Order: sequence, then structure tokens, then C-alpha cells
Amino acid sequence: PIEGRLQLKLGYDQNTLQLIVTLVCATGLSLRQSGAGRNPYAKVFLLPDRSHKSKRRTKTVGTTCEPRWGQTFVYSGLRRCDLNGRLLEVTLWDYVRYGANDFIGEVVIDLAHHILDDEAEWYQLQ
Repeated sequence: PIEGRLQLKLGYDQNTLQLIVTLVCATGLSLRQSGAGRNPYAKVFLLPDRSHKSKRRTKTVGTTCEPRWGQTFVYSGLRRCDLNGRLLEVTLWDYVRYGANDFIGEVVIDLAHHILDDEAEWYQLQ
């Protein structure tokens, strides 16, 4: 049962050939079963590429259901049309210190159909 939402800004700058991705914050995340809060961080990939090259990761925020990162990532070497057919995959994870980290939810953006104007928007975690 996934719950919560993520606030993202997506911009594209033709003058530098860069897709600009800002993860502002997330809100409304569930607690753990334990009742403990989560320690959320996000991973971002520009798919289909799954190598270290495409990977970005936010800092981890401690014990909270309302993490704020204010973190901007840049993907270079892209014409606007190169984004067609690619997906921005943002996944939230709960940092577990002594075990595998738990999947919280994801937002996947079909860039071909996005305006990319750096407007902050909210996306339901899926």
C-alpha cells in the first residue's frame, strides 16, 4: 500500500543541452510498521540507461515522513528530441542502517509528453 507524494521541478535548457531535475521534497509518507519514521532518500535514473552514469541519489534525511532535499541534478548531452522515448524514474527508498533499504514508491515521467518549464509539480507515489 503506497502512499505519499513527491514535489519535482523539471526544466530543459537548450543552450547547454541539459535536462535539469530538482527534487524539492516529499510529503505524506507512511510510518514503518514499527511506528518508527522513515529515513527517505531518492534515486533518479534517466532510462533506458541503468549504469552509474544515469544514477543520481539525494542525501538521506533522518526520521521523517516529510523529507526535504532541495536537490538539483543535471543530465547533459541531450537535445530536447533526445528525451522522446526516455523515462525519468524517481524512486523513494527508506534507509535501513542494518539491512536492505525498503522501497517506498516511485514517480515515472514520460518526458516526451512533459513541458519541462521548471514549474514545481506534485506527483502521486506509485
